[PDB]
Amino acid sequence: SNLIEVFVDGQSVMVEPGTTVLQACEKVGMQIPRFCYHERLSVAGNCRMCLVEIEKAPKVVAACAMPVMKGWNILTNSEKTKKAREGVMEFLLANHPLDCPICDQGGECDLQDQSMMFGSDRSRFLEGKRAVEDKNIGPLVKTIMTRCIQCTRCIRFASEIAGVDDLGTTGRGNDMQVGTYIEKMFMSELSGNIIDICPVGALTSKPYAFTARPWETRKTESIDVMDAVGSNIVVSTRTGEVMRILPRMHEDINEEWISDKTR
Amino acid sequence: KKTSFGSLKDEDRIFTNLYGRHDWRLKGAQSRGDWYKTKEILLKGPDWILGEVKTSGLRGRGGAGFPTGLKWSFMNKPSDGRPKYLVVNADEGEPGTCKDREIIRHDPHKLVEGCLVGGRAMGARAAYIYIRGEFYNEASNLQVAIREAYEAGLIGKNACGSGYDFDVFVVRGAGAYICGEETALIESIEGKQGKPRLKPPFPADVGVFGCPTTVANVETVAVSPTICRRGGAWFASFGRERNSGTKLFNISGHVNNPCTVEEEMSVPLKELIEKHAGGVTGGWDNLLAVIPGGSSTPLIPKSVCETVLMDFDALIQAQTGLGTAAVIVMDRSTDIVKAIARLIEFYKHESCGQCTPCREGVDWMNKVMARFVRGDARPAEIDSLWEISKQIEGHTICALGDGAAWPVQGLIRHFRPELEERMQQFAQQHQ
Amino acid sequence: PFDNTTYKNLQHHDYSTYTFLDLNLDLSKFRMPQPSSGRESPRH
Amino acid sequence: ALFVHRDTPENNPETPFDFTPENYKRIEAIVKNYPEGHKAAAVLPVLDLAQRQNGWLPISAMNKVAEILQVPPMRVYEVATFYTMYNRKPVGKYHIQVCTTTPCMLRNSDSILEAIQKKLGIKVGETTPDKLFTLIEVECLGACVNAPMVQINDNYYEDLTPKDIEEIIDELKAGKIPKPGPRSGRFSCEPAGGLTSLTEPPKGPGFGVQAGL
Ligand SMILES: Cc1cc2nc3c(=O)[nH]c(=O)nc-3n(C[C@H](O)[C@H](O)[C@H](O)COP(=O)(O)O)c2cc1C
Ligand code: SF4
Ligand code: SF4
Ligand code: SF4
Ligand code: FES
Ligand code: FES
Ligand SMILES: [K+]
Repeated sequence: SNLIEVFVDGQSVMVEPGTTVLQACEKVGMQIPRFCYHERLSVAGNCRMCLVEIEKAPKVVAACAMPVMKGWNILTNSEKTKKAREGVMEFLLANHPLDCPICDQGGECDLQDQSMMFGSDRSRFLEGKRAVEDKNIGPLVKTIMTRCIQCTRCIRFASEIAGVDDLGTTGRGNDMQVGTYIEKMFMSELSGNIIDICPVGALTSKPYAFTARPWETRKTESIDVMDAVGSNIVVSTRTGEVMRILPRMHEDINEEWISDKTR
Repeated sequence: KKTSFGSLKDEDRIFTNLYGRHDWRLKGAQSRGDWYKTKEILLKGPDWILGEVKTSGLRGRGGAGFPTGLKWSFMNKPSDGRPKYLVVNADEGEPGTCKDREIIRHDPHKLVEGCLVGGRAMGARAAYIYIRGEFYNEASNLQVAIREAYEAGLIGKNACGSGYDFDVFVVRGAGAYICGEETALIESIEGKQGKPRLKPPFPADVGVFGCPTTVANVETVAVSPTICRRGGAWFASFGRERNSGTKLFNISGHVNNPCTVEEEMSVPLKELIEKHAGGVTGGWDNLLAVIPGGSSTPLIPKSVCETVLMDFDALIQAQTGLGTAAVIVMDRSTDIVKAIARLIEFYKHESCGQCTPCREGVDWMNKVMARFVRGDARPAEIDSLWEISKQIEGHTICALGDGAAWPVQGLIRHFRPELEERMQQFAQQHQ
Repeated sequence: PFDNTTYKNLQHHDYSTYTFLDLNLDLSKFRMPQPSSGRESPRH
Repeated sequence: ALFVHRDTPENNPETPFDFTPENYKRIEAIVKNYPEGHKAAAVLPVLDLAQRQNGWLPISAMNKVAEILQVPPMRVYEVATFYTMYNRKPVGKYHIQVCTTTPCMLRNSDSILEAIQKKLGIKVGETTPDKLFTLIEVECLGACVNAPMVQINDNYYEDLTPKDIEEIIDELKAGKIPKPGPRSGRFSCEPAGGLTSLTEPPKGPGFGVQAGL
């Protein structure tokens, strides 16, 4: 009744009002790149990887945050769009550390993969990089914060999902740092989930550290028995051994989270 | 029509205590024509006031230059149950800009009256004046001026006797240029890091405390009572069409007599410097470049400065902008690359860090510009720096990112031979 | 007598550390009652 | 210049801080400036008040503000480390702040920096052994037409020369209060050597008012 017509690369699609440009693209099976946007977290709009051209609009818009307008044509693959992604990826990687061989994210990293699909294939950055001190937040999550890309997913998850207002940003500018400021442990029953939603190897599982690589694991979709919720899980194994536990999306049970005992 | 502009007369100057030579407290302000027939203005209704502002042609004096009557009329709508507010932007952080400082401390009652008149136009119940924390003495002048108005019945309950309740709160900043950005200012009032918001929603829908808000510059609001008294047509008789009224100018840098002065819009840049600032240091022929509208605007070389006018449309054609109208003058003794490198260093220290192209890009531009100052680079890097600035521009959340790119582009656009020469000197020295 | 030769903004030479907040405290008796969002805070 | 806190003997959650009764009344007025349900808006002014009473912000002071306003301590830490006017290390009795952005740089603010460093025997970012003066560079202070200028505590001192700044430091060491403002001929921002505008008597009430009011 109140659905409005929008176009994704000229293909009409009917969407409810309030739907964002990113959600409109999803309806035609196009996944806009993203780093800060998580569909279960509050909208942030700070990574700028989702910038997309609207036909006849001279300014690219943040797809994750911009509501669609009737008759808008979203050019998900225009040169204007592709150049925006390349520029943002170049900034994201300017100070990122050359850590892939020693970084646990390697092989299942959104920064690696989107650099492959949407970024340039080389660097023109001729300066020294930023280096950040790591911060101890407990025995479950290891922090290598020089890898952080300041997406604030962890802050929003801790505040909104876990109900713990302990994570934040200190300083400002290029020196802005995610952390707790003081020496504090993020020991919530849902804390381990921030490993999953951190797109990079800034936050990783301490127990899992260094033991495997994503491509060599076998995924057994199973159920958790650590409580009576029955959270859907993926049991990662390799060469006959259990390597780790991951959440499995179930909207009506655990969504995409598991408890730390489950994990 | 009028073809030449400038030579404004004291009879037609809005800010008559610009230099603090007269009493700044209520008694002086009244004798100079402030608070006169404020009740009549308020009882003529918002639609009349917005029409006066609409017809005056007033454009935002904070930097963006958006037409004011149109912008203020977004608040002209029925209330949905939330309070409505007018936030006054007294952050005054743009390097080269100090015009708002003189209004606040020497003509505070014009601002306080402007708050009430503009607040009535929008239907707001109060005004928060966000003044940078480094202006402690000016902020104390304003609170003194606000106390007098409360004690005279000019604000508060039944303000001026119009049956309209209006409060004027002063809230101080704590050191951040980014809190001059409209939405970053709002987050600062709410007690957060001064990080801008994405738009939509626009502040007129969801602003301070989540309520309909209009952010207006101090100068934009301070002239509003006078436009209502003397009429929009009187204000529109000044400056080129679409570039109406009288503007405050700050001439700083390499002039003989740096000063703040009120001059008609569309005055020539050359006349403005010679007439009021005493001319460029070492003679007009000793001029190298001018930053015409604050650090965020690209510079222009002497050749353009010869004939350019000072208004929004004239300076856009010279590939720059009027900005805050802060004129920074550089004579031929200036190390131009060093001067622009220092501004990029400023944006580096002021970036809120929220969004990727500015958090990483501006710091990258700063590191490159530092090497350009010494010539420790290669000519191919100049085109790389131009491309990098274009990746920041138009891709960031707020316009600080654009404001960091534009100075770099201006330097490359007009002084590329200077950049290459410096690299030639560095290369041949280490050769 | 009209005198355009003397600076008349010399009060701030005598302002101190609490002048701004003392004035804010003084103004508190003039303000309209604040509006309410209906809860103590967003965390309630 | 670090944005992490490490507890030390003179800066830990047990460091004694608390507002005086006089400041608790000022805090009440600050909170009344904002709608009920949005008390977090008072974080900046109340944090600044704690620094005015104490001179700087120990972590205990940040926690005290958080407790008073019922705001998570991290949200107070975020504000304290974002805004540059908050001192998270003890500073000197006189915090000299020299503007070095381009408009002040063009008027030889470097000489002002030299004069302060030569006279005080310290470098930018340091404090004197007597803990009287702390010196830092800052960005534009909104007084560019009066460059070169510096801010000491709440006061601006403008149109400076190496001599003028050296005198101000003498006045501060001796315990005197140097009057703020330009140290040249002029009083504020008017052109030197005579006004070029605003020389006529100001017009009185009702001048040029449009018909119909
Ligand atoms: C980084 C940045 C700093 C700004 N600083 C100020 C400022 O100090 N004062 C001001 O009036 N506007 C400033 N602005 C512009 C405001 O965002 C906004 O456009 C303006 O306050 C609106 O008021 P106006 O329409 O009356 O001009 C700044 C913008 C940016 C991007
Ligand atoms: S986070 Fe991704 S891109 Fe960065 S080092 Fe680890 S695997 Fe490589
Ligand atoms: S630690 Fe990870 S999730 Fe948190 S802001 Fe950095 S990149 Fe984002
Ligand atoms: S452009 Fe810079 S100042 Fe503006 S929101 Fe982005 S990071 Fe912050
Ligand atoms: S995904 Fe939209 S800006 Fe990050
Ligand atoms: S550049 Fe120094 S006060 Fe503005
Ligand atoms: K991760």
